Amino acid sequence: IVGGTASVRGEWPWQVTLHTTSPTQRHLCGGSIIGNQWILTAAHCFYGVESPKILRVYSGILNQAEIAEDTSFFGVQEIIIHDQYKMAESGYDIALLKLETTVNYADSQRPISLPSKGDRNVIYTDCWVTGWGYRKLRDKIQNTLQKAKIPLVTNEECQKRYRGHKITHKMICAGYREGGKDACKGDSGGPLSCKHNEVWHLVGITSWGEGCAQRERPGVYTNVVEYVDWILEKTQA
Ligand SMILES: *[C@](=O)([C]([C][C][C][N][C]([N])[N])[N]C(=O)[C]([N]C(=O)[C][C][C]([C])[C])[C]([C])[C])C1=N[C]=[C]S1
Repeated sequence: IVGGTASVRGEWPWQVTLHTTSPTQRHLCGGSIIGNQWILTAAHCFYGVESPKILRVYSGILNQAEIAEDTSFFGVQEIIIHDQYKMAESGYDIALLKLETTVNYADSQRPISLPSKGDRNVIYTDCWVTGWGYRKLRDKIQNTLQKAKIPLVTNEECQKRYRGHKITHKMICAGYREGGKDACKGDSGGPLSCKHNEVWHLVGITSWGEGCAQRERPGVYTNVVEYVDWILEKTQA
């Protein structure tokens, strides 16, 4: 997260850190708890990943330092990538991680509500992006989960900043005209939480962006409301 600040412990209970154990353990991507055995994240976060056996999901984490060899984690039973996903910039950057065990909810770890199809008219004005990603283009994974409030921008506005790409209605962008605040490397798979009517909704999933926090270069996210049917279908045993 560029231009953000340290999060308060338990402030973003749906946020999880996805680690890979190969060659040695490290933070791979962010993710969101949406069900007792389900993590919603980015599909492009599994590039090179031949098996779910090298994955570990940690919930209720604030500082990466809390993670050690003796720290409990959730195993991943299955990685579910959207069948139309090819690459982040082309859309469909969404994936589900079915955990080997169930998450026992508590104040430090609970699921975030998915947006409703009826809410596609809502004008979320209180949106936050979170993660342990870079605080600058050339950086490293942060110890403390960061947060940054960022305004949504119209898809038409976003397309203007990415005349090289196709910003579809299945994507949603957020950023400042002058930049300064944005998600960055390591935040991928992270949630783009927006508080509407006193309730947090998983509006987007951190996907891609040209550089990080550059002026006239909004962060691009998977537009979650467009995948509620997919999520339900893939979550229904
Ligand atoms: C993800 O953590 C990052 C998320 C960066 C989001 N950036 C932003 N909001 N400004 N994703 C990537 O790095 C992504 N590629 C790009 O963003 C480059 C896009 C330009 C247009 C070429 C992936 C597809 C590689 C991570 N994802 C993988 C490792 S960290």
